[PDB]
Amino acid sequence: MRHLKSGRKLNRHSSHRLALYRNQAKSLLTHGRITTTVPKAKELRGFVDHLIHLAKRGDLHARRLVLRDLQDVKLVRKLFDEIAPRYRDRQGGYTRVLKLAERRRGDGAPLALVELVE
Amino acid sequence: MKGILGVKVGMTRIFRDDRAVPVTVILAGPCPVVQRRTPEKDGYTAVQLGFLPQNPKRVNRPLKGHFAKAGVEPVRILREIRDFNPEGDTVTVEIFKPGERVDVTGTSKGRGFAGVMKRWNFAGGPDSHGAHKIHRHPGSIGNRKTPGRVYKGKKMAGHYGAERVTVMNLEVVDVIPEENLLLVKGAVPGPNGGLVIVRETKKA
Amino acid sequence: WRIRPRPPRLPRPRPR
Amino acid sequence: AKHPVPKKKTSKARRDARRSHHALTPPTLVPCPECKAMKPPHTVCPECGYYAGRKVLEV
Amino acid sequence: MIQPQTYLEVADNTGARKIMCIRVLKGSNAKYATVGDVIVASVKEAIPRGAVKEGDVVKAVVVRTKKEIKRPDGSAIRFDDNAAVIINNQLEPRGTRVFGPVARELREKGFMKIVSLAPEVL
Amino acid sequence: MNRGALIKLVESRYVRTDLPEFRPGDTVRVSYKVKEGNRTRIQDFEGIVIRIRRNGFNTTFTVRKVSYGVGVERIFPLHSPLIQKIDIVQRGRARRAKLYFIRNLSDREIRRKLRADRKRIDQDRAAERAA
RNA sequence: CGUGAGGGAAAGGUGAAAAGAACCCCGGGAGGGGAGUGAAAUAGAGCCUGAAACCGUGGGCUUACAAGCAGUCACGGCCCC
RNA sequence: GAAUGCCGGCAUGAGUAACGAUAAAGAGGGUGAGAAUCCCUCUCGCCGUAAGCCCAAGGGUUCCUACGCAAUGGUCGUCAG
RNA sequence: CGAUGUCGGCUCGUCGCAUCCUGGGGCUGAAGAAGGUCCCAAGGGUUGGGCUGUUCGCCCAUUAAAGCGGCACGCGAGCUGGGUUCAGAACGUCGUGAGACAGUUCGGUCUCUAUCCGCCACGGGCGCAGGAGGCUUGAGGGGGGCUCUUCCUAGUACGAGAGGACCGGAAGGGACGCACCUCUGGUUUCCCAGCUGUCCCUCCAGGGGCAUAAGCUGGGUAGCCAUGUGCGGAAGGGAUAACCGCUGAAAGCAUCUAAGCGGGAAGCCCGCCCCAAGAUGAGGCCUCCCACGGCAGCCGGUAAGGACCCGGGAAGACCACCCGGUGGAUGGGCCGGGGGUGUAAGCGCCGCGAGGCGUUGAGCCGACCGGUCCCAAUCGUCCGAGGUCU
Ligand SMILES: [Mg+2]
Ligand SMILES: [Mg+2]
Ligand SMILES: [Mg+2]
Ligand SMILES: [Mg+2]
Ligand SMILES: [Mg+2]
Ligand SMILES: [Mg+2]
Ligand SMILES: [Mg+2]
Ligand SMILES: [Mg+2]
Ligand SMILES: [Mg+2]
Ligand SMILES: [Mg+2]
Ligand SMILES: [Mg+2]
Ligand SMILES: [Mg+2]
Ligand SMILES: [Mg+2]
Ligand SMILES: [Mg+2]
Ligand SMILES: [Mg+2]
Ligand SMILES: [Mg+2]
Ligand SMILES: [Mg+2]
Ligand SMILES: [Mg+2]
Ligand SMILES: [Mg+2]
Ligand SMILES: [Mg+2]
Ligand SMILES: [Mg+2]
Ligand SMILES: [Mg+2]
Ligand SMILES: [Mg+2]
Ligand SMILES: [Mg+2]
Ligand SMILES: [Mg+2]
Ligand SMILES: [Mg+2]
Ligand SMILES: [Mg+2]
Ligand SMILES: [Mg+2]
Ligand SMILES: [Mg+2]
Ligand SMILES: [Mg+2]
Ligand SMILES: [Mg+2]
Ligand SMILES: [Mg+2]
Ligand SMILES: [Mg+2]
Ligand SMILES: [Mg+2]
Ligand SMILES: [Mg+2]
Ligand SMILES: [Mg+2]
Ligand SMILES: [Mg+2]
Ligand SMILES: [Mg+2]
Ligand SMILES: [Mg+2]
Ligand SMILES: [Mg+2]
Ligand SMILES: [Mg+2]
Ligand SMILES: [Mg+2]
Ligand SMILES: [Mg+2]
Ligand SMILES: [Mg+2]
Ligand SMILES: [Mg+2]
Ligand SMILES: [Mg+2]
Ligand SMILES: [Mg+2]
Ligand SMILES: [Mg+2]
Ligand SMILES: [Mg+2]
Ligand SMILES: [Mg+2]
Ligand SMILES: [Mg+2]
Ligand SMILES: [Mg+2]
Ligand SMILES: [Mg+2]
Ligand SMILES: [Mg+2]
Ligand SMILES: [Mg+2]
Ligand SMILES: [Mg+2]
Ligand SMILES: [Mg+2]
Ligand SMILES: [Mg+2]
Ligand SMILES: [Mg+2]
Ligand SMILES: [Mg+2]
Ligand SMILES: [Mg+2]
Ligand SMILES: [Mg+2]
Ligand SMILES: [Mg+2]
Ligand SMILES: [Mg+2]
Ligand SMILES: [Mg+2]
Ligand SMILES: [Mg+2]
Ligand SMILES: [Mg+2]
Ligand SMILES: [Mg+2]
Ligand SMILES: [Mg+2]
Ligand SMILES: [Mg+2]
Ligand SMILES: [Mg+2]
Ligand SMILES: [Mg+2]
Ligand SMILES: [Mg+2]
Ligand SMILES: [Mg+2]
Ligand SMILES: [Mg+2]
Ligand SMILES: [Mg+2]
Ligand SMILES: [Mg+2]
Ligand SMILES: [Mg+2]
Ligand SMILES: [Mg+2]
Ligand SMILES: [Mg+2]
Ligand SMILES: [Mg+2]
Ligand SMILES: [Mg+2]
Ligand SMILES: [Mg+2]
Ligand SMILES: [Mg+2]
Ligand SMILES: [Mg+2]
Ligand SMILES: [Mg+2]
Ligand SMILES: [Mg+2]
Ligand SMILES: [Mg+2]
Ligand SMILES: [Mg+2]
Ligand SMILES: [Mg+2]
Ligand SMILES: [Mg+2]
Ligand SMILES: [Mg+2]
Ligand SMILES: [Mg+2]
Ligand SMILES: [Mg+2]
Ligand SMILES: [Mg+2]
Ligand SMILES: [Mg+2]
Ligand SMILES: [Mg+2]
Ligand SMILES: [Mg+2]
Ligand SMILES: [Mg+2]
Ligand SMILES: [Mg+2]
Ligand SMILES: [Mg+2]
Ligand SMILES: [Mg+2]
Ligand SMILES: [Mg+2]
Ligand SMILES: [Mg+2]
Ligand SMILES: [Mg+2]
Ligand SMILES: [Mg+2]
Ligand SMILES: [Mg+2]
Ligand SMILES: [Mg+2]
Ligand SMILES: [Mg+2]
Ligand SMILES: [Mg+2]
Ligand SMILES: [Mg+2]
Ligand SMILES: [Mg+2]
Ligand SMILES: [Mg+2]
Ligand SMILES: [Mg+2]
Ligand SMILES: [Mg+2]
Ligand SMILES: [Mg+2]
Ligand SMILES: [Mg+2]
Ligand SMILES: [Mg+2]
Ligand SMILES: [Mg+2]
Ligand SMILES: [Mg+2]
Ligand SMILES: [Mg+2]
Ligand SMILES: [Mg+2]
Ligand SMILES: [Mg+2]
Ligand SMILES: [Mg+2]
Ligand SMILES: [Mg+2]
Ligand SMILES: [Mg+2]
Ligand SMILES: [Mg+2]
Ligand SMILES: [Mg+2]
Ligand SMILES: [Mg+2]
Ligand SMILES: [Mg+2]
Ligand SMILES: [Mg+2]
Ligand SMILES: [Mg+2]
Ligand SMILES: [Mg+2]
Ligand SMILES: [Mg+2]
Ligand SMILES: [Mg+2]
Ligand SMILES: [Mg+2]
Ligand SMILES: [Mg+2]
Ligand SMILES: [Mg+2]
Ligand SMILES: [Mg+2]
Ligand SMILES: [Mg+2]
Ligand SMILES: [Mg+2]
Ligand SMILES: [Mg+2]
Ligand SMILES: [Mg+2]
Ligand SMILES: [Mg+2]
Ligand SMILES: [Mg+2]
Ligand SMILES: [Mg+2]
Ligand SMILES: [Mg+2]
Ligand SMILES: [Mg+2]
Ligand SMILES: [Mg+2]
Ligand SMILES: [Mg+2]
Ligand SMILES: [Mg+2]
Ligand SMILES: [Mg+2]
Ligand SMILES: [Mg+2]
Ligand SMILES: [Mg+2]
Ligand SMILES: [Mg+2]
Ligand SMILES: [Mg+2]
Ligand SMILES: [Mg+2]
Ligand SMILES: [Mg+2]
Ligand SMILES: [Mg+2]
Ligand SMILES: [Mg+2]
Ligand SMILES: [Mg+2]
Ligand SMILES: [Mg+2]
Ligand SMILES: [Mg+2]
Ligand SMILES: [Mg+2]
Ligand SMILES: [Mg+2]
Ligand SMILES: [Mg+2]
Ligand SMILES: [Mg+2]
Ligand SMILES: [Mg+2]
Ligand SMILES: [Mg+2]
Ligand SMILES: [Mg+2]
Ligand SMILES: [Mg+2]
Ligand SMILES: [Mg+2]
Ligand SMILES: [Mg+2]
Ligand SMILES: [Mg+2]
Ligand SMILES: [Mg+2]
Ligand SMILES: [Mg+2]
Ligand SMILES: [Mg+2]
Ligand SMILES: [Mg+2]
Ligand SMILES: [Mg+2]
Ligand SMILES: [Mg+2]
Ligand SMILES: [Mg+2]
Ligand SMILES: [Mg+2]
Ligand SMILES: [Mg+2]
Ligand SMILES: [Mg+2]
Ligand SMILES: [Mg+2]
Ligand SMILES: [Mg+2]
Ligand SMILES: [Mg+2]
Ligand SMILES: [Mg+2]
Ligand SMILES: [Mg+2]
Ligand SMILES: [Mg+2]
Ligand SMILES: [Mg+2]
Ligand SMILES: [Mg+2]
Ligand SMILES: [Mg+2]
Ligand SMILES: [Mg+2]
Ligand SMILES: [Mg+2]
Ligand SMILES: [Mg+2]
Ligand SMILES: [Mg+2]
Ligand SMILES: [Mg+2]
Ligand SMILES: [Mg+2]
Ligand SMILES: [Mg+2]
Ligand SMILES: [Mg+2]
Ligand SMILES: [Mg+2]
Ligand SMILES: [Mg+2]
Ligand SMILES: [Mg+2]
Ligand SMILES: [Mg+2]
Ligand SMILES: [Mg+2]
Ligand SMILES: [Mg+2]
Ligand SMILES: [Mg+2]
Ligand SMILES: [Mg+2]
Ligand SMILES: [Mg+2]
Ligand SMILES: [Mg+2]
Ligand SMILES: [Mg+2]
Ligand SMILES: [Mg+2]
Ligand SMILES: [Mg+2]
Ligand SMILES: [Mg+2]
Ligand SMILES: [Mg+2]
Ligand SMILES: [Mg+2]
Ligand SMILES: [Mg+2]
Ligand SMILES: [Mg+2]
Ligand SMILES: [Mg+2]
Ligand SMILES: [Mg+2]
Ligand SMILES: [Mg+2]
Ligand SMILES: [Mg+2]
Ligand SMILES: [Mg+2]
Ligand SMILES: [Mg+2]
Ligand SMILES: [Mg+2]
Ligand SMILES: [Mg+2]
Ligand SMILES: [Mg+2]
Ligand SMILES: [Mg+2]
Ligand SMILES: [Mg+2]
Ligand SMILES: [Mg+2]
Ligand SMILES: [Mg+2]
Ligand SMILES: [Mg+2]
Ligand SMILES: [Mg+2]
Ligand SMILES: [Mg+2]
Ligand SMILES: [Mg+2]
Ligand SMILES: [Mg+2]
Ligand SMILES: [Mg+2]
Ligand SMILES: [Mg+2]
Ligand SMILES: [Mg+2]
Ligand SMILES: [Mg+2]
Ligand SMILES: [Mg+2]
Ligand SMILES: [Mg+2]
Ligand SMILES: [Mg+2]
Ligand SMILES: [Mg+2]
Ligand SMILES: [Mg+2]
Ligand SMILES: [Mg+2]
Ligand SMILES: [Mg+2]
Ligand SMILES: [Mg+2]
Ligand SMILES: [Mg+2]
Ligand SMILES: [Mg+2]
Ligand SMILES: [Mg+2]
Ligand SMILES: [Mg+2]
Ligand SMILES: [Mg+2]
Ligand SMILES: [Mg+2]
Ligand SMILES: [Mg+2]
Ligand SMILES: [Mg+2]
Ligand SMILES: [Mg+2]
Ligand SMILES: [Mg+2]
Ligand SMILES: [Zn+2]
Repeated sequence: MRHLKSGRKLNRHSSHRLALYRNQAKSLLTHGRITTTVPKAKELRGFVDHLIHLAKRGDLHARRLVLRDLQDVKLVRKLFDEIAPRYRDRQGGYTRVLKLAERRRGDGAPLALVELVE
Repeated sequence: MKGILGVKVGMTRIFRDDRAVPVTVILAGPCPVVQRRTPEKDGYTAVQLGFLPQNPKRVNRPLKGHFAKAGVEPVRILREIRDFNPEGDTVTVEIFKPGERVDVTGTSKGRGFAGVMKRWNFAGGPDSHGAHKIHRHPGSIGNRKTPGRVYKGKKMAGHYGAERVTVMNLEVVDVIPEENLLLVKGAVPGPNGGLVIVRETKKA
Repeated sequence: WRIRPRPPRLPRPRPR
Repeated sequence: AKHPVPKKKTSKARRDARRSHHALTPPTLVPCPECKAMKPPHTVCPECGYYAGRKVLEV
Repeated sequence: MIQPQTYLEVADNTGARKIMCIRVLKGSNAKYATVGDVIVASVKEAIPRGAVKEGDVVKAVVVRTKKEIKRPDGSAIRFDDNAAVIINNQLEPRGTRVFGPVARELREKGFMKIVSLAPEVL
Repeated sequence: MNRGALIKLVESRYVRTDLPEFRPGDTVRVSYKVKEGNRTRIQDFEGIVIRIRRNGFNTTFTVRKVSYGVGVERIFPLHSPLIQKIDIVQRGRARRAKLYFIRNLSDREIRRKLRADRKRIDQDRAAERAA
C-alpha cells in the first residue's frame, strides 16, 4: 500500500529523483531563494537542511560529504564560509516554504517559494 | 459482561514456564463512567465509558455540558459496553486478571481498494502459457442467459480493511495495574495506537 | 455430458 | 476484448443528469490584513507581497 | 517442508540413498511434512543388494529438514539437507543404524528406536 | 503516552545482562536446557555465530555447526531463560555482518576467511584479570 | 485521389445607392458598446428571406417511497387569458 | 418515414480514450499584453559504426533576415519547416 | 443464417438431491467389530499425482469420503486454444482425373476504451418539522456451519478364538476462515558496505555520473507479507425430520392419535461475528442554542454549531474518514534512543609494494519509540435556529 512510508516519488525514478534534489540544492544554496511547485518545495527542506547542518560542523569529513551532492568547491565554500555561520545557534529549520497565490498557466501547477532563513 | 476502552500499543513475546508466549500490549485503564443506560429511560443495559483526557478547549459546548452532568473532565472517546453496570464510576485494568479470556474489538488495517486475490484469497490466472493480461483477474462472474445477472454479494474487488474486527477467546496473560497495562496472547485488530475494546469472552 | 461429439457451427473468426 | 459499444443514444435529460456534479466550486478567498485585497488563504499576498505580517516578495 | 516430488536422503543402512516423497501421511490433504511425519516415498537411488532397491515404494519418517522448525521455547533449528528414515508399518526402522543428527521432535512423536540410534539428538 | 516506553517496560522482567558479548564470526558454546522424555538436561551447542539480528529484547542470534556430517544451524533468543551460560570459545574477524556465505565453503576455506580476531583475543585475556 | 490510363467535387444573393460604419470607449488582437449612415443594420460585410435537428439564458407548472412504448380518460392543485 | 438509401447540417458516447517510444529534468536571468513550452546561463540526463559528418536519389525555397501569431504545431507559444 | 462463437482446460461459483463422507434412524441371514439394505437429512466437506486434447475412463499413493447432475453439455465483450471448420503438406484408402474419406498426420491471425440492467466498492443531494454535537435500539440482511487420529473408560460388555465396543472424559492434527508482525521467513529503487570498465571533479588521496526503468555483488529497518503466530467451527436454549414412546378410545382386545404428553439429527429458529432507522414504519436516550429585525411564506444579522482553507495520518483512487491548526508537537528540521551497515575520512606507524595495524563497533545512517517551537499549520471567510396544524 503506502502505510508509514517516507518521501514522495515525484514521478521520477531513483537517479532522476536524486539529481532533482541535488540540482535544487545547488540552485537554492546559490540564490538563497527559489520558486518551485509546492510538492517539490516541501521535499527540498530536509535535503538542504542536512547540508547546512553538515556545513555548520565544518570538519573536513563534512565538507567532503556535502561535496558528493553539490560537486562545486566554490559553492561549498559559500556554504561553510558565508552561509553556515548564520546558523551556529539555530537548532535546525534553516529553510522556509511559503505558498504563492497564482498558478502556472500551462498546467495550473501550484507554486511556492523556498528561501534560506535569516 | 464487563468491558473497557483501550489503545493497542505493540506486540512482543515474554517467557512463561520456559515457553515463549507472543503477546500484544493494550493500554486499557482507566475509563470513567460517563453515562448509564437503564431500561426505564433507554431500554437496554449498558455503560457509556471514556478514554484519553482531552483539551477542555477542544471539547465543544454540547459535548461539554454532557461530560459535566456526569462530573467528568473532557475525554477524547465515548464508547459503550453493553450489559455492564460496574459498582464504581471508573473502570481500570483490574477487572481482568491472568488466566481469564477476552474478546478484543478494533478497526482493522485498511487495505484500501484491494484486488480480488488480496481480498478474497482468489487464485487469478496463469503467469505463462498464453494467459493474457488476466493474471490477477477474478475469472467468470456469472453464467449465461439463465440467470443473466450477477448474484448479490458476489465476491469482487473493492475496499478491504479499516472495518470492525472482533477476535475471540484471547488469554489474559498478565495485568500491570500501576501502568494500566493489559497483556493478551495473540493478535489484536488494527495498528498500534488504535482504539480497541476488551470485553470478557463470549466463548466457554 | 453429451457422448456424440458436437461439430462447430461457426468458423474460427478470420479477417475479411 | 470485444469492443464494448453503447446501446442507445443517451437522452438530453440523462447526460445533464450525469452532470449534476460538474459545477465549479468558486475560489475560496480572504481579505489581506495589510492591503485589504481579496487573496487566497495561506498564500503570500499577490497584490502587496505581505504574509505573516511582514514583507516577503515584490509585486 | 517436504511435499510430493521432494527428494530426500536416507540416513540408515537400508541401502537407499535418495527417496522421492509421493504423499504425506497426514490426514486427508496435508500440504507439507516436517520432522516427525511419515511419508510414502519412491526409492530413486539405492546401493546394490540392500534392504531396498530402486523403484520400491516404502514408508519413511523425516528426521531433518532444510526448512527451519520453530519450537515453543522460542528456539529454532534447521539442518543442511532433507533426510528421512525408512520404516515398516509399525514405525520401526528397517535398518540397523542412523546417520547424522535428528531432531528431538522425533521423541515426542514416538520414534524412540530412531532417536536412540542417532548419533546426535538435537 | 509513549508506546515504546510501555513495551520496553513489559520486556524488563525478562531482560538479561549476565551474558558475555559476542559478534558474528566468534566461535561460541551455548549451554542450553532441554527436556527429554521427563528429565531436564543441559545440552551444549557449540559453533560460529553467523547472524545477530537485534530488536532490543527480541534480539536473536543464529549458530552454525557441523554434526556427524550434517550442517546444523540453530537460532537462540539472546534473553531466553533456557540459556544457562555462554562461553566464548574463539574470537574471529568478520569483514561482513551476516556470514551466510560460509554455508557454501569447505573447512580450509572458512578457517582462511575467519582468522582469529587477535585484537579481541588480547582484550579477552586482558579482561579476566579481575584481581 | 491515382504510378498511370483514369476518377472528380464543393462553392451564387449587403443595399436603391457603399452612403462599407470617421470619432470615442473596453481589448494585445479578435470582438463588442456608443456615435454616424440607411426606408430598414438580427440588411454590417461570418451580410435578402433565415425552417428543422442541435445548444443556450430567463420565466410558469412540476419532481428526491418511485415501476415506465411514456400516452390516454377522469378528477383535483397551481399559473395565465 | 424507413431503401445497412443519397447530400449536408447537428447530436450521443464525453469532458471520456488519447495527446505518438520510460533518454529527464531543475533553477536563475531576459523578452512580452500573456511564458512549464521562446532566448541566455548554470546544473542534470541521452546518442557517439550515432541520435555525429559528407555524397546520391527524391523533395522543390523548406535556406538567410526582418515583421507577424487567425489557422497549421496533438498543450502552450512571444517560437517555428 | 442484415451471425445465438462452437469440445476440453483455468478461473469464479451458484442451485437440485435420485446422499460419496460427516449426523440421526428402522430392518438384517445385526454376537462384538465390521458390513448389507431402506428411511430422514443438501449444513459443511468431497485430496495429490501417471496417461491421453480429452469430458469419460484406467492406474499410483492417500482419504472421513474421494457423489451424481442443472445453470446456452454455466462461465471465449473473463483467460487459454490442446480437440474441432479455412487456405499448406503427407500417409492408407477411393477416384482415369480434378480431387475425396465420423480415417491418420505436422502446421496454421482469438478484436486496447462498458452506454443500460446486474454486481463490487465510494460519494454528492434531499428527506427524516426547530436548529445542533455526541452516544445508541436492531426491524431486516450477511458471514460462519467441516472432519480425522490417539489415549482413558477397557483388552471391559460380546466372542471358541482371532477380533473389539455403546455411553462417558482427555489430548493432538488436516484443510478452510478472520486478524496480526512478537518469533521464524520474504521483500525492503539508494539505508550501509564491497567490486569491475569508462568519463569527470582536482594531480595524489577522496569523491560523482553511467553501465536498468538499482551497473554488479553482499546485507537490511519501518511497512506490506506467509512459509510464521493468535483465534474461530462451538457451548447452550427452542421447535422438529425419519424413527422410538406414555397415556387412549372409535373397535370390551389392540393401536404413538382420533383428545392430550413425551424423546429424537452436522439439519430449522435463537445464540456467535459483521452490515444496518433511505426500517420514508425514517426509532430511542444525553447534552447544547432559543422567543433576532422588516413587508405554516420571504428577506436579511446571528445562536449552538458546521463548512471552506491549511499541517497531516497504518484513512484513502478522487470524494470520504480520522487527528492537528500557535492557548499547537500536525508535518519538516534538529536531538536522544532504536535499527541497518560492520571499524569513514584524516593522521601516525609497519611493508619495496598490493596491502596491513591503531585511532575505531568508527563513519554514514528511510520510514521505527520519543523529545524539541528552529521551519511551516499567518490572517481570516462563508453558511448556519426564531421552531405549521386539533
Ligand atoms: Mg497493493
Ligand atoms: Mg504498489
Ligand atoms: Mg510519517
Ligand atoms: Mg529519497
Ligand atoms: Mg507517473
Ligand atoms: Mg512520467
Ligand atoms: Mg516526467
Ligand atoms: Mg503524469
Ligand atoms: Mg541508474
Ligand atoms: Mg522560475
Ligand atoms: Mg532525516
Ligand atoms: Mg580542514
Ligand atoms: Mg550524505
Ligand atoms: Mg499549456
Ligand atoms: Mg501557458
Ligand atoms: Mg492555490
Ligand atoms: Mg511495529
Ligand atoms: Mg509471568
Ligand atoms: Mg472501535
Ligand atoms: Mg486503519
Ligand atoms: Mg492502505
Ligand atoms: Mg490482506
Ligand atoms: Mg485476504
Ligand atoms: Mg493469499
Ligand atoms: Mg491457483
Ligand atoms: Mg498464481
Ligand atoms: Mg492452480
Ligand atoms: Mg495470445
Ligand atoms: Mg501476460
Ligand atoms: Mg485480456
Ligand atoms: Mg476473469
Ligand atoms: Mg433473469
Ligand atoms: Mg474504507
Ligand atoms: Mg471481519
Ligand atoms: Mg482454547
Ligand atoms: Mg471483420
Ligand atoms: Mg481482453
Ligand atoms: Mg488482446
Ligand atoms: Mg475497445
Ligand atoms: Mg440498439
Ligand atoms: Mg434514447
Ligand atoms: Mg429534453
Ligand atoms: Mg437541457
Ligand atoms: Mg446520465
Ligand atoms: Mg462526469
Ligand atoms: Mg459554482
Ligand atoms: Mg546421510
Ligand atoms: Mg548414506
Ligand atoms: Mg531400474
Ligand atoms: Mg537406472
Ligand atoms: Mg543417544
Ligand atoms: Mg561426543
Ligand atoms: Mg519498539
Ligand atoms: Mg525486525
Ligand atoms: Mg565449522
Ligand atoms: Mg584474511
Ligand atoms: Mg584483530
Ligand atoms: Mg498523393
Ligand atoms: Mg487504382
Ligand atoms: Mg499526382
Ligand atoms: Mg475510377
Ligand atoms: Mg447565403
Ligand atoms: Mg447587389
Ligand atoms: Mg428599395
Ligand atoms: Mg479610440
Ligand atoms: Mg487600452
Ligand atoms: Mg485603448
Ligand atoms: Mg502580440
Ligand atoms: Mg473594431
Ligand atoms: Mg462591447
Ligand atoms: Mg461597433
Ligand atoms: Mg436616421
Ligand atoms: Mg448595430
Ligand atoms: Mg429580423
Ligand atoms: Mg432584412
Ligand atoms: Mg450563416
Ligand atoms: Mg431584394
Ligand atoms: Mg439574416
Ligand atoms: Mg444567422
Ligand atoms: Mg431556429
Ligand atoms: Mg430554462
Ligand atoms: Mg427557472
Ligand atoms: Mg410521475
Ligand atoms: Mg412503504
Ligand atoms: Mg413526496
Ligand atoms: Mg414515478
Ligand atoms: Mg410489470
Ligand atoms: Mg407499461
Ligand atoms: Mg416513447
Ligand atoms: Mg373518477
Ligand atoms: Mg413507408
Ligand atoms: Mg447506418
Ligand atoms: Mg447493422
Ligand atoms: Mg433516410
Ligand atoms: Mg448517406
Ligand atoms: Mg455521407
Ligand atoms: Mg452546405
Ligand atoms: Mg455528413
Ligand atoms: Mg450524414
Ligand atoms: Mg458537425
Ligand atoms: Mg442533444
Ligand atoms: Mg459531440
Ligand atoms: Mg451513449
Ligand atoms: Mg460531448
Ligand atoms: Mg476539461
Ligand atoms: Mg474525469
Ligand atoms: Mg465511461
Ligand atoms: Mg485513443
Ligand atoms: Mg494514439
Ligand atoms: Mg488520461
Ligand atoms: Mg500512444
Ligand atoms: Mg527504445
Ligand atoms: Mg511520449
Ligand atoms: Mg523501456
Ligand atoms: Mg534548479
Ligand atoms: Mg528552463
Ligand atoms: Mg509580444
Ligand atoms: Mg503565453
Ligand atoms: Mg523548466
Ligand atoms: Mg524559466
Ligand atoms: Mg509558452
Ligand atoms: Mg517540456
Ligand atoms: Mg532557450
Ligand atoms: Mg547554479
Ligand atoms: Mg566510439
Ligand atoms: Mg531517437
Ligand atoms: Mg536534386
Ligand atoms: Mg512534401
Ligand atoms: Mg496561432
Ligand atoms: Mg498573439
Ligand atoms: Mg494575422
Ligand atoms: Mg493547430
Ligand atoms: Mg495551438
Ligand atoms: Mg500531431
Ligand atoms: Mg530554419
Ligand atoms: Mg444461423
Ligand atoms: Mg441483429
Ligand atoms: Mg452482427
Ligand atoms: Mg450479435
Ligand atoms: Mg464434451
Ligand atoms: Mg431423500
Ligand atoms: Mg450414521
Ligand atoms: Mg449416512
Ligand atoms: Mg457374525
Ligand atoms: Mg455393529
Ligand atoms: Mg443402517
Ligand atoms: Mg450438503
Ligand atoms: Mg484425482
Ligand atoms: Mg513425467
Ligand atoms: Mg491430467
Ligand atoms: Mg484426461
Ligand atoms: Mg476415454
Ligand atoms: Mg466409515
Ligand atoms: Mg473408503
Ligand atoms: Mg455437473
Ligand atoms: Mg457444479
Ligand atoms: Mg437444459
Ligand atoms: Mg451453449
Ligand atoms: Mg458450454
Ligand atoms: Mg461470459
Ligand atoms: Mg464455453
Ligand atoms: Mg476469445
Ligand atoms: Mg471455451
Ligand atoms: Mg459470451
Ligand atoms: Mg457475448
Ligand atoms: Mg488448434
Ligand atoms: Mg498456436
Ligand atoms: Mg489441427
Ligand atoms: Mg488409383
Ligand atoms: Mg475403380
Ligand atoms: Mg469414372
Ligand atoms: Mg482430413
Ligand atoms: Mg471429422
Ligand atoms: Mg486430422
Ligand atoms: Mg513452427
Ligand atoms: Mg490490445
Ligand atoms: Mg456506465
Ligand atoms: Mg438505468
Ligand atoms: Mg437495460
Ligand atoms: Mg448520503
Ligand atoms: Mg422530531
Ligand atoms: Mg433537527
Ligand atoms: Mg449528529
Ligand atoms: Mg458530523
Ligand atoms: Mg448496534
Ligand atoms: Mg435480526
Ligand atoms: Mg429492505
Ligand atoms: Mg441468520
Ligand atoms: Mg455446522
Ligand atoms: Mg484395554
Ligand atoms: Mg465396563
Ligand atoms: Mg487380542
Ligand atoms: Mg468417544
Ligand atoms: Mg470452507
Ligand atoms: Mg487473510
Ligand atoms: Mg492484518
Ligand atoms: Mg500486517
Ligand atoms: Mg517489527
Ligand atoms: Mg528476518
Ligand atoms: Mg520479518
Ligand atoms: Mg544518503
Ligand atoms: Mg582490468
Ligand atoms: Mg566509477
Ligand atoms: Mg584516486
Ligand atoms: Mg583509502
Ligand atoms: Mg557524462
Ligand atoms: Mg551515456
Ligand atoms: Mg540511464
Ligand atoms: Mg543487466
Ligand atoms: Mg551505484
Ligand atoms: Mg539489495
Ligand atoms: Mg534480504
Ligand atoms: Mg523492513
Ligand atoms: Mg517488517
Ligand atoms: Mg501459515
Ligand atoms: Mg495458520
Ligand atoms: Mg484449529
Ligand atoms: Mg443444537
Ligand atoms: Mg408398546
Ligand atoms: Mg384400554
Ligand atoms: Mg399402549
Ligand atoms: Mg394429536
Ligand atoms: Mg414433542
Ligand atoms: Mg422416551
Ligand atoms: Mg425437544
Ligand atoms: Mg460441530
Ligand atoms: Mg455496528
Ligand atoms: Mg434516521
Ligand atoms: Mg444507526
Ligand atoms: Mg417496508
Ligand atoms: Mg412517506
Ligand atoms: Mg413519518
Ligand atoms: Mg416520525
Ligand atoms: Mg433520530
Ligand atoms: Mg425504540
Ligand atoms: Mg483523501
Ligand atoms: Mg491527503
Ligand atoms: Mg480533488
Ligand atoms: Mg476539497
Ligand atoms: Mg467527529
Ligand atoms: Mg477540525
Ligand atoms: Mg485558525
Ligand atoms: Mg479547529
Ligand atoms: Mg511536530
Ligand atoms: Mg499531541
Ligand atoms: Mg519531530
Ligand atoms: Mg510529509
Ligand atoms: Mg543505538
Ligand atoms: Mg547499533
Ligand atoms: Mg582498520
Ligand atoms: Mg581509517
Ligand atoms: Mg585510509
Ligand atoms: Mg613507506
Ligand atoms: Mg582488514
Ligand atoms: Mg553503528
Ligand atoms: Mg545522518
Ligand atoms: Mg541515530
Ligand atoms: Mg513545549
Ligand atoms: Mg484576514
Ligand atoms: Zn496585501
